[PDB]
Amino acid sequence: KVKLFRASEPILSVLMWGVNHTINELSNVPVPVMLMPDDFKAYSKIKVDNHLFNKENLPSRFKFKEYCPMVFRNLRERFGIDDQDYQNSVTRSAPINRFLTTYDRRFVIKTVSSEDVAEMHNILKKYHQFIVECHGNTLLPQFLGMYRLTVDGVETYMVVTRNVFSHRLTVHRKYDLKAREASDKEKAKDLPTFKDNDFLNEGQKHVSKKNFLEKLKRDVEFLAQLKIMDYSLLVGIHDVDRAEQRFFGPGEFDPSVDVYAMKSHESSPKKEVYFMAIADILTNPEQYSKRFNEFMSNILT
Amino acid sequence: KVKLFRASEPILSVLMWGVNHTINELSNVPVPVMLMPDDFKAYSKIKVDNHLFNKENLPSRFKFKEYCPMVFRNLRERFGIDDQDYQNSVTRSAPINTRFLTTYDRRFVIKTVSSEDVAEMHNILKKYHQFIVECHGNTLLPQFLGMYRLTVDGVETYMVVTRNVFSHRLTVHRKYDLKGVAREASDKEKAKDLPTFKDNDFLNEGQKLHVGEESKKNFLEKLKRDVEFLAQLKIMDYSLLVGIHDVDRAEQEEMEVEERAEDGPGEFDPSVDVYAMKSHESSPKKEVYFMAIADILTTVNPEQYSKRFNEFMSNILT
Ligand SMILES: Nc1ncnc2c1ncn2[C@@H]1O[C@H](COP(=O)(O)O)[C@@H](O)[C@H]1O
Ligand SMILES: Nc1ncnc2c1ncn2[C@@H]1O[C@H](COP(=O)(O)O)[C@@H](O)[C@H]1O
Ligand SMILES: Nc1ncnc2c1ncn2[C@@H]1O[C@H](COP(=O)(O)O)[C@@H](O)[C@H]1O
Ligand SMILES: Nc1ncnc2c1ncn2[C@@H]1O[C@H](COP(=O)(O)O)[C@@H](O)[C@H]1O
Repeated sequence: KVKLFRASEPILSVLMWGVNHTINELSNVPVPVMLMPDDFKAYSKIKVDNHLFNKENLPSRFKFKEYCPMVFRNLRERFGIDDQDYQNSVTRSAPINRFLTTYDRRFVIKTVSSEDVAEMHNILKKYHQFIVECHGNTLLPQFLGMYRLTVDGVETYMVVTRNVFSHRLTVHRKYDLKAREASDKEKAKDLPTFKDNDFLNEGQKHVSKKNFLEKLKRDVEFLAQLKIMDYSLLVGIHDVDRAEQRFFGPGEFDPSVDVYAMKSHESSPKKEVYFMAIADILTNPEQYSKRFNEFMSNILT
Repeated sequence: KVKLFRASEPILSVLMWGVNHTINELSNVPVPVMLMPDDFKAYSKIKVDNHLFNKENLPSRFKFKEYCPMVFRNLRERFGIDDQDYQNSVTRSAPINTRFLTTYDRRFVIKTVSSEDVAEMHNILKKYHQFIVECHGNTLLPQFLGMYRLTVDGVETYMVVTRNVFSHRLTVHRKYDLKGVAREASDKEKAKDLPTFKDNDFLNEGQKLHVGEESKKNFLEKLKRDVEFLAQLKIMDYSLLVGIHDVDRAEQEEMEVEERAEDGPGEFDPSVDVYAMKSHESSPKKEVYFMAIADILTTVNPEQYSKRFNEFMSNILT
């Protein structure tokens, strides 16, 4: 129960130290009756300078900045994520291999750019109000936190989302969906990221579609009102039988944790679990929406 | 469980914030087999800028420095203080009293000190530690628990935290400060409810502390080690702080206190009230005393001061 912050790179240690520090600080901050406009222009900044102290895993000097901590904490709640669990997932052991997941595979940690953080600030109020209005049920990425790490004078920005894939069920094939297809090198990768054409070709498909579609619609409409585009539908495929070849039954999962998961219908060829959510809304659009919205509807049932 | 760090002076809020913050970080830092020489030049430093966030009680901007945290954690241990207890006394509720504070539960004293004071702590720290080791924590000396530097509105403030020389429960009805010439309470001092009396008062009122022979010896043996140690460090002009608790007077005071509301006695855990001594079963009055050396930090010398200081107290007791 002693949290060393041991990690491969020091920046990951700082991240671990950071999430720990801020989540603890928040536990002393009252949950407010509503977010306020300043909450969206707020930050926490902490600077550490430790001389001859506690430098076994942490750098002696580093900065850690959390953007809009009241907003992201509310988002956490609206996504049904407990702060202490969020903290544990980041903090209990180093994140694993810019794109990481927490060791328990529940949360993804993505390095991003100055402008991305700008774009997020740009959409945050609306994104929030929408998560409110849609009562949390949505295929959009779920933003759990956003941070700036300063290590060795270098700034690094990170965004934490909920993993689209199960944290336990092994994924057997990945499709990026918006003309485009998979490259040789990639087609020669342990887990290849296929694209639209490799899908219609593979005749790949089997369900929920009614509620997935009415959900996905509202989303893309939202992304249009924000004049965003060029984003994909990440689709995951877990082949139950394959995985099979004191128990953890095949195709078994906690829908409250693997939030994007749907089991295959009865009349489905091979028993599968699907993972689907919208990814990368951060960086004709009004048409991208209607186009995207239908290319997807043709991959269900 | 929510701690708001509510306190009159933002400085106090920050003190609470800092003791809290540092104690938790220490909890994630393994306990070493021994202290290393660097631990005595070590420090932590944290600077906070909280923009439009979390400002009910804390300033948006402040700095907290803890000197030699490894050494002070270990000192706490040697003194039988648990870090959670310590943390809780500082943070559960604001310190009471700026220059001279007690934690809300009266376990710990927090005093503002000068930069010189802080420098003198470093000078003497390696030796003071060693001494605390070889006397097993058994000492009339001030028991140092933490040293800190707070920055609020660009203004730096140094603080040293000690264990209270007095009981955290038992009332003091009379205190003294003793050195060993021409010392006594001013006419202004006496005007206070709890006047701080001095050497010629203690003598001119013919006071004696009746602790009995077994205690008197155990006490003078401590004093002897402590004051010599203080000699070798060339340290001078420290006082013996003397508090007196009148058991019967207190029991009546308690009674009166309940009667107001409506409309054991002389007992102390020697592991908490560490300087306290029961009066001999043959004293004229039922009393508890508290005696400790105070002001180690800041015409003869140290060797003489130790000898003199020593022989005075020796007489104070029976
Ligand atoms: N395992 C994952 N869980 C959640 N999101 C992911 C995952 N892998 C990739 N993404 C998102 O998908 C985008 C990249 O997908 P791709 O480059 O098509 O593999 C990035 O914005 C990621 O945030
Ligand atoms: N490691 C140290 N050793 C000796 N003196 C120190 C040390 N650190 C600080 N001091 C003294 O403490 C006072 C205030 O220190 P600070 O404000 O931390 O720089 C100054 O008189 C310093 O010289
Ligand atoms: N209860 C106490 N515990 C520890 N030190 C004290 C206590 N009361 C006073 N002092 C210190 O003893 C010296 C004389 O304090 P005073 O009672 O104001 O004369 C000063 O160094 C005070 O900071
Ligand atoms: N048992 C007692 N011992 C000593 N003084 C008392 C006692 N009871 C009352 N007194 C004092 O007599 C006065 C009247 O007390 P009270 O009975 O509370 O009005 C007060 O000064 C009390 O302090």
